[PDB]
Amino acid sequence: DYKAFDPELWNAIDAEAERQQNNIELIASENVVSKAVMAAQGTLLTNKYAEGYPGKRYYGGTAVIDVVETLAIERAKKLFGAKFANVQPHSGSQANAAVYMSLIQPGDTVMGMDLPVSFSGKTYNFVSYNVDKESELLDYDAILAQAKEVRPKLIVAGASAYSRIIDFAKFREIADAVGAYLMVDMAHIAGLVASGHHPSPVPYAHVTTTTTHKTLRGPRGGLILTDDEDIAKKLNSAVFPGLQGGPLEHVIAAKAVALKEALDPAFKEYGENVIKNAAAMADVFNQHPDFRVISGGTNNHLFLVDVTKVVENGKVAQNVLEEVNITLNKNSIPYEQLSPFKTSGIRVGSPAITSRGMGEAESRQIAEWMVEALENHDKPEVLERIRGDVKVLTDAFPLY
Amino acid sequence: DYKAFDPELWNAIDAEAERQQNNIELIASENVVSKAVMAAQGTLLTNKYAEGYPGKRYYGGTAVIDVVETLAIERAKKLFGAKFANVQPHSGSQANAAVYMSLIQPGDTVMGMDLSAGGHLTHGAPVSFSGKTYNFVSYNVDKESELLDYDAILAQAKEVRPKLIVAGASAYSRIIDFAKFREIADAVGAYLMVDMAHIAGLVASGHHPSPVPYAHVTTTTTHKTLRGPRGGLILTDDEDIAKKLNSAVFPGLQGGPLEHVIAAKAVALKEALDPAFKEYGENVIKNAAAMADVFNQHPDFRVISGGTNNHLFLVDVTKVVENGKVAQNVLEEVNITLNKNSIPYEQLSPFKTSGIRVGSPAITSRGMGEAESRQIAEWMVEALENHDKPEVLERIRGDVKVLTDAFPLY
Ligand SMILES: C[As](C)(=O)[O-]
Ligand SMILES: C[As](C)(=O)[O-]
Ligand code: NA
Repeated sequence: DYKAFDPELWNAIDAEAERQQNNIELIASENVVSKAVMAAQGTLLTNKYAEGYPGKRYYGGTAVIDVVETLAIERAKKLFGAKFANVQPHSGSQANAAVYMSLIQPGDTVMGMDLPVSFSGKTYNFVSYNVDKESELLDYDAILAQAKEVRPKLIVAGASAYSRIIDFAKFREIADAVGAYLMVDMAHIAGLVASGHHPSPVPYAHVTTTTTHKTLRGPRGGLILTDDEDIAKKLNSAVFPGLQGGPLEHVIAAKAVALKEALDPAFKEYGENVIKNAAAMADVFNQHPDFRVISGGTNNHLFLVDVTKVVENGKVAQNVLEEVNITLNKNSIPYEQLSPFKTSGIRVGSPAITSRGMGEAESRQIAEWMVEALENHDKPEVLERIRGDVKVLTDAFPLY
Repeated sequence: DYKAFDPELWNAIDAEAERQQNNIELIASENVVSKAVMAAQGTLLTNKYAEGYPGKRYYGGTAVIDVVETLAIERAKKLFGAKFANVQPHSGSQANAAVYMSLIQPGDTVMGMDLSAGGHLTHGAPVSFSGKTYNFVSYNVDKESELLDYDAILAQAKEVRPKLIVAGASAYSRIIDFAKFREIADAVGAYLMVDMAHIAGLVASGHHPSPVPYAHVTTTTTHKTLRGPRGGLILTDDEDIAKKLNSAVFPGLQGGPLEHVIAAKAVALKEALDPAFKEYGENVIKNAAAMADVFNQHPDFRVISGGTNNHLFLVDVTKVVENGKVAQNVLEEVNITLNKNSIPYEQLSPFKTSGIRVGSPAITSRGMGEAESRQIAEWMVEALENHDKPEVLERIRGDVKVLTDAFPLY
């Protein structure tokens, strides 16, 4: 009965389990992990610190830990079709940083989308590309022309708010045309890569990185993939001892569990439902005349909506929707005119509601509420009614 | 019944539980966390991503997370007597990075306790646009006493002119005088940082003088002697420094924090505020000193500095086996894990070393007392004396099993 020793803490945990149950989570980077992933991170593997890699540990006592890590490695390789995997990065940003350390020098130019900078932002010269102004799509010819001016040593593809399929073969063609490495950060789409709904970057990127959380639905953490053995060896040294000490083996256990879950046929259905639910919500905004969806829609788990014909800015929209138990985030839109603190947009995502079992009917309802709530932002008695309706829905879809 | 879905992973967890049961853990940085700490880490807090600090988050949905994180902050402040605490650093190396970014500039000179007197091993040093990190200049212990000589450290600091002096060690066995370190830093115009990661649990238990009133910034891991989850913590009494630290940690180094791990930090911090934690710290101190005594008395082994006042010590094994690496492999044959380790003025190559490092926290957390600790060190002596005799190693291994069986891990 450990909970009796510390009630303030353990009651706050029940309060969060309750809050999550009454919230509609549309933050596009969020998800809902399995009990098995949680339990894996809650094991006594946290007691064992195991510097180095399997079969090449500094300290002894690591034969079992080597089995666990090898499982995560093999499942990652299998799931994403790569020859080399490193499951030790503590986060997606550590994973990226290792790639920078292994391929380019301090001071080199890196081009990336809509700026994957994190703590590396002062070590390298990051230069941003985004989308064409009219189509709001990637324009590979403009990106090539930009890369010919800037001459990056490394190009990064991947973004946290682009709704459309990325053509990784074209990124690699661009990279090869100016002699740059390609890295892809698939953090946001990794689960859709794993489900088959997004084309894989693995055959085209020199190195691919990802978080294990987000669409892949695992624990917080990183992963790096490559087909090139000389690069693998640099990556492994950059992660340890370059950036990190010993790995979090209990989190690696949880990566294993999540990777197995993503190898299951059922994960393909989840990814289909993610695609469908996002599409359904985007359709509600597309139909309405006072909301515009960026690029006109989505082929992935998210979209951006320009809300400025109905409320002043994306920050206001986020606050209003919090009133009705719906969380999401404000988000700059392409060629954003407003202030980075205000923005003209919101970003809406489907993975978390999909993981609690909601389908297209529910998704469409949720977006009706959003429209309604936003249209009546100044009418607290309306907000309260939507809130009541939201509660009926959350009650019908238990979180665990 | 999730384990039925993945027996290969879940059978491996069971095997590691049993392996820990059968092992005597003497790695000085290891410990055994409570069931509550593990459970906390294994909560649904992992689903909530909350950039910013409590009451100042970017996204909504963060009211309960704020309570959890404020609990950790308040407990850390209360346990360590600090005016400001940041519990978001994902690791001890990050907490250290934040400190460097907040107080000094790339290329500045930093004096720190060398990698063998008993010093750390800097992972993730932040890198400038021109490729500079910091000019690390190390100080040592005195060659004859193997103690810190504060006059020689002052004299060095006057020649070298560091901007930052770092104190704290992964292998020094004696009490550090943090007031003197502060005095030396003030004398040459440097900041003092203390990385208390190894001794934090002893700081918390009253058994090691606190650095907190003397360091401009104190860092630690939440694991090791403090016996919590993997992660970091930064303490300061200066509000202007606190503000820089907080920005360096987020968005400078990290995104959003690991709120489930922060929950586990709150758990551990409360365990450590408990009066029983002071008994744990006493036992830690006693168990280490009992092991060191076996080595002191034996004529073919020498304890660095002649003994210990904390959780660990080093032994020169070179009269008995060729190097610390051999010693480490030999002991593994008997179900005892420790690490090789350089000793002050080490003559052997860093991959061999003259020494082993032994620690008491993990045996203490299993309930072992002085008699057990003494028995363990006699076994090590014997194992090492008979390194080339597998029948003797086998027999010691069988006696280790009787002990481990009598002191269940969980
Ligand atoms: C800034 As994010 C982790 O919500 O894409
Ligand atoms: C570098 As260590 C965590 O074994 O003292
Ligand atoms: Na529309």
